[PDB]
Amino acid sequence: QQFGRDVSDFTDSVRDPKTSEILDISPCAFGGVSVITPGTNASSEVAVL
Amino acid sequence: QQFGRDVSDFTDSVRDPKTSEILDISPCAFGGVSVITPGTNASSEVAVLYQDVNCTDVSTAIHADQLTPAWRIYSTGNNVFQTQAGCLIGAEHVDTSYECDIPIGAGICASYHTKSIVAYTMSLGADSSIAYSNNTI
Amino acid sequence: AIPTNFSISITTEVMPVSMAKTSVDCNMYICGDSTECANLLLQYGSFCTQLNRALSGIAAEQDRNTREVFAQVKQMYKTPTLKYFGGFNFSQILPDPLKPTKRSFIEDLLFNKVTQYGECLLICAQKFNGLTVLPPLLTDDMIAAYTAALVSGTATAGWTFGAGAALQIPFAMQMAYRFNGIGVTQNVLYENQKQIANQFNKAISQIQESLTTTSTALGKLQDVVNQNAQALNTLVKQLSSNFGAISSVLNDILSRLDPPEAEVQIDRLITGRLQSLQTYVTQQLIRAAEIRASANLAATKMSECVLGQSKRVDFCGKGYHLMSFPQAAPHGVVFLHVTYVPSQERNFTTAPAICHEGKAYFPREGVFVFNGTSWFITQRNFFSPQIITTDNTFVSGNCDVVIGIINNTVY
Amino acid sequence: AQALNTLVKQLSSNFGAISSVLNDILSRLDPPEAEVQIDRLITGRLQSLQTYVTQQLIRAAEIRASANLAATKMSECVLGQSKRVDFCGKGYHLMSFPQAAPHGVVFLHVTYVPSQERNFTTAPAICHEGKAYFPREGVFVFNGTSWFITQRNFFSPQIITTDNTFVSGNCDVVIGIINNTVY
Ligand SMILES: *[C@@H]1O[C@H](CO)[C@@H](O[C@@H]2O[C@H](CO)[C@@H](O[C@@H]3O[C@H](CO)[C@@H](O)[C@H](O[C@H]4O[C@H](CO)[C@@H](O)[C@H](O)[C@@H]4O)[C@@H]3O)[C@H](O)[C@H]2NC(C)=O)[C@H](O)[C@H]1NC(C)=O
Ligand SMILES: *[C@@H]1O[C@H](CO)[C@@H](O[C@@H]2O[C@H](CO)[C@@H](O[C@@H]3O[C@H](CO)[C@@H](O)[C@H](O)[C@@H]3O)[C@H](O)[C@H]2NC(C)=O)[C@H](O)[C@H]1NC(C)=O
Ligand SMILES: *[C@@H]1O[C@H](CO)[C@@H](O[C@@H]2O[C@H](CO)[C@@H](O[C@@H]3O[C@H](CO)[C@@H](O)[C@H](O)[C@@H]3O)[C@H](O)[C@H]2NC(C)=O)[C@H](O)[C@H]1NC(C)=O
Ligand SMILES: *[C@@H]1O[C@H](CO)[C@@H](O[C@@H]2O[C@H](CO)[C@@H](O)[C@H](O)[C@H]2NC(C)=O)[C@H](O)[C@H]1NC(C)=O
Ligand SMILES: *[C@@H]1O[C@H](CO)[C@@H](O[C@@H]2O[C@H](CO)[C@@H](O)[C@H](O)[C@H]2NC(C)=O)[C@H](O)[C@H]1NC(C)=O
Ligand SMILES: *[C@@H]1O[C@H](CO)[C@@H](O[C@@H]2O[C@H](CO)[C@@H](O)[C@H](O)[C@H]2NC(C)=O)[C@H](O)[C@H]1NC(C)=O
Ligand SMILES: *[C@@H]1O[C@H](CO)[C@@H](O)[C@H](O)[C@H]1NC(C)=O
Ligand SMILES: *[C@@H]1O[C@H](CO)[C@@H](O)[C@H](O)[C@H]1NC(C)=O
Ligand SMILES: *[C@@H]1O[C@H](CO)[C@@H](O)[C@H](O)[C@H]1NC(C)=O
Ligand SMILES: *[C@@H]1O[C@H](CO)[C@@H](O)[C@H](O)[C@H]1NC(C)=O
Ligand SMILES: *[C@@H]1O[C@H](CO)[C@@H](O)[C@H](O)[C@H]1NC(C)=O
Ligand SMILES: *[C@@H]1O[C@H](CO)[C@@H](O)[C@H](O)[C@H]1NC(C)=O
Ligand SMILES: *[C@@H]1O[C@H](CO)[C@@H](O)[C@H](O)[C@H]1NC(C)=O
Repeated sequence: QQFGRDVSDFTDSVRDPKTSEILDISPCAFGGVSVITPGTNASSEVAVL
Repeated sequence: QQFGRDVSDFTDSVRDPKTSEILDISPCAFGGVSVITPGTNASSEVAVLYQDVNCTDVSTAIHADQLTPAWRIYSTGNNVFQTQAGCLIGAEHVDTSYECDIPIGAGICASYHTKSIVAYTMSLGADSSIAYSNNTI
Repeated sequence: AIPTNFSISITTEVMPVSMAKTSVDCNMYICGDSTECANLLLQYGSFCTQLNRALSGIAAEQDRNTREVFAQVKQMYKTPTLKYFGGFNFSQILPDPLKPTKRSFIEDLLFNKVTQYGECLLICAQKFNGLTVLPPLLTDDMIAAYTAALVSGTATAGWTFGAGAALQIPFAMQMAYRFNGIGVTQNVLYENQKQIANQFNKAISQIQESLTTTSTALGKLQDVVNQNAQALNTLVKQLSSNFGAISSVLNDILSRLDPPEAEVQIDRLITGRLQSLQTYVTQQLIRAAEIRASANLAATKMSECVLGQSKRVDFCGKGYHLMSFPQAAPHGVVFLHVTYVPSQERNFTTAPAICHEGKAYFPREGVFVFNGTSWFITQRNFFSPQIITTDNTFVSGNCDVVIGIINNTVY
Repeated sequence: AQALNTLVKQLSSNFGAISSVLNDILSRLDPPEAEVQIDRLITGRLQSLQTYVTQQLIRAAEIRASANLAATKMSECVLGQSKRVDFCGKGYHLMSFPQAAPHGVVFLHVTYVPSQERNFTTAPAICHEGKAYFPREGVFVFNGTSWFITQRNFFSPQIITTDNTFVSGNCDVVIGIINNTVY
């Protein structure tokens, strides 16, 4: 065996082709952003999530 | 007029090109398949339901090996009973009534008694009568 | 303004609780029995796995709606022999055992004013279109049996049948307690028990002649059939759409044209018919969410209105409801409404209290009505001169805290 | 869950395009040819995506039926006492204990159930000294010994006095008037 899959068809972990160490793969980051504001009336600073 | 069509728009009747005999064209029989099982912890036998079909053609095509799908190890056991839902094949017809456990349709339910899978008509509930007694409560 | 003389009449309420369950095999709807369509079909993906999970999920819920409305009953009580309960003529409502129908006289006229796809009714025939309409779980004889055990058992047990064990009661003892619900005394039933019974006997006779003569009081049950008819025929006529191919025929495109001319126009008519199949699946899934609403108006008007008596205004009968009658019907429920409609009021003078001993005298029930001659206590649903005594009125405070007290005496 | 496994398994579909991985379409095909085969994969992955929204959108309104049930069946049944027919259990509801469930609620309704019944002979009216007499609440109960009054949920005798007797109207009109002595 050389590389692992998850329940999907994505290869989530592989073995090193040179030094045979088995390495996870992680989807570096993603996600949404939301804007937490007090309203532009009372303020003009925001806070992102 | 060469041929006929139905209330839909495919042809179901034809005058014969060779000998002019007025024919009908019904499509071939088909439908869905259910499987009636009592549970793997319960047993390992099943009885299948073939939906919306005539038992004349279905019981024929099993022995003549004309069904797609076809099973590796299966036989009817000569238990073919026509409901309005279709030809229940593999369960034992019983003439009594009970409560419904696994439905089929048209007033027929099936369950797992003495063990084997049996089929019957539903009983709507307990039977009773109330006297209309003119002075009694 | 308080009445003295009322009416009892019958109002028909009509609801549907189920529509016709269908199912669709893809390989005869989509492919039309061609081979290469199925070769093209397995490259889209197993999407007909999910499109028979949906039309099974609806078809398994037309069994519950038929079962949650009617199968509230624990014990199937027999039809009693005499159908004449103190002048109450229950002949047309319970089924007549002389007919080979297992149906009452009402239900036979209901079927005869209401009165393309494969079906096995026995003669089983298939259609070229892969449209089947499977029969329901409960046949109409079982539906006409839960109807009959809801009018046999309630004629002999009343609200106890919905309360608990179906305890016996005379039906004249029954209706009198249903006058006790609407704040109306036992003497309104028993004194008037002749023409109470004889309006209700002719109120059933109205519904006969109203339904022998005409229709369209069953318009809701007609439209449940009509929305079945359109959504099948729209699913039928979109077979004949070209969708950019040279024809809508998958076997002409198969056989007549080139094999490069085929797969271009095979792949058009599948993607056309596939998302025309999904539009049908979605619009059944919305239309089966209105039935699930209007089968819960029936599973509460057969809980609350048929078993109990309802304290809810303009809910299962205009005016004050007394008893409810379920019926069977093609795809749905037809209710009948024994309603209390007061009438023929006259003007009466009211006043808040009595000034005697310099103290105010507060009623427990109703008003104080001046006769023109006399003061007395009544209720506002029928004229009832009950005279002011020592315990149907009580006391707190002196006079003239009420504006317009009576210089009277608590007798 | 099976809405999502519908959605994940439709990644691996080819949708009639050349392949189901974009780094195998862009690899083999050259960018004039690849970008038309990517478009049939994008549109295939959008039309299963928007359908997932609509199947979530109908099943969202299947719950607002059941969330306006539970908003009532807590704020009429725990927070009061229900006077309706088989709302909150079967019988005569007394209390209700709501629990908390994953993605739902759990109620504990306590009902009052009548039991242990016995016949007698009834009567709607008493002829006492020229009048017909009527019950205020209850029926005229005769257990073979005497005539008395009880309520329709529990059998307990009440002496027929004009305290609890609806005194109105003359004798010998009403159906079923029984000659007794009202005290
Ligand atoms: C499933 O398929 C089978 C066969 O494919 C089918 O069984 C057939 O049923 C028909 C009736 O439905 C039978 O036909 C009858 O046969 C008898 C004896 O041969 C005749 O006397 C009958 O004539 C009477 O009926 C005619 C039409 O109603 C009248 O015009 C006439 O005057 C007579 O009154 C009639 O021809 C046939 O014999 C069987 N065949 C077999 C092999 O069983 C079955 O009905 C199908 N079931 C479903 C649900 O589709
Ligand atoms: C109070 O309301 C009731 C019903 O709404 C009225 O009863 C009706 O009384 C009339 C008499 O004026 C009845 O007509 C007679 O009926 C008998 C039947 O035996 C018939 O033989 C006579 O020739 C005559 O037609 C009428 O039938 C009756 N209604 C019903 C439904 O039976 C009553 O008059 C009302 N009282 C007042 C003060 O308005
Ligand atoms: C309770 O209601 C029923 C209605 O279901 C009443 O039955 C009806 O009775 C009348 C009187 O006999 C029937 O009229 C006669 O019918 C015979 C039958 O053929 C006919 O020969 C006569 O010329 C006449 O038309 C009527 O048909 C009948 N209704 C039904 C549906 O059968 C019944 O009388 C009522 N109860 C009482 C005590 O009145
Ligand atoms: C009850 O009172 C109302 C008004 O107090 C009466 O209605 C009036 O009747 C007279 C005839 O007597 C008319 O001239 C008026 O125009 C009516 N007024 C209104 C507002 O309708 C009514 O007739 C009385 N009914 C009874 C039974 O006493
Ligand atoms: C019927 O009910 C009455 C009460 O309403 C019962 O009468 C009492 O019975 C007890 C026990 O036998 C006696 O000690 C009392 O003196 C009775 N009181 C009266 C007023 O009769 C009676 O027992 C009941 N009938 C039966 C068969 O139990
Ligand atoms: C209950 O009491 C009434 C009292 O009115 C009885 O009515 C009497 O009936 C008899 C014959 O049955 C007549 O001779 C009397 O003239 C009636 N009384 C009056 C005041 O006229 C009634 O019969 C009694 N119940 C039973 C079943 O006998
Ligand atoms: C390649 O050679 C290095 C040393 O030169 C060794 O550490 C490594 O394991 C080798 N890898 C393979 C795949 O042979
Ligand atoms: C804007 O903010 C002020 C105070 O900061 C407040 O009085 C006013 O009502 C707000 N108006 C709107 C439209 O938000
Ligand atoms: C199988 O059913 C029996 C019935 O009582 C039960 O006791 C048993 O635990 C079940 N098997 C498993 C693995 O749970
Ligand atoms: C019921 O009782 C009333 C009065 O006692 C009587 O007129 C009627 O005939 C009785 N009916 C039956 C069926 O016994
Ligand atoms: C009420 O008035 C009517 C007619 O004015 C009269 O016949 C009746 O006896 C009176 N009743 C009382 C209790 O005063
Ligand atoms: C009732 O009597 C009191 C005390 O005499 C008096 O003040 C009042 O005016 C009287 N009511 C009317 C309507 O005159
Ligand atoms: C009540 O009466 C009915 C018929 O009158 C009888 O069948 C039943 O056994 C009786 N039950 C009791 C508890 O007396």
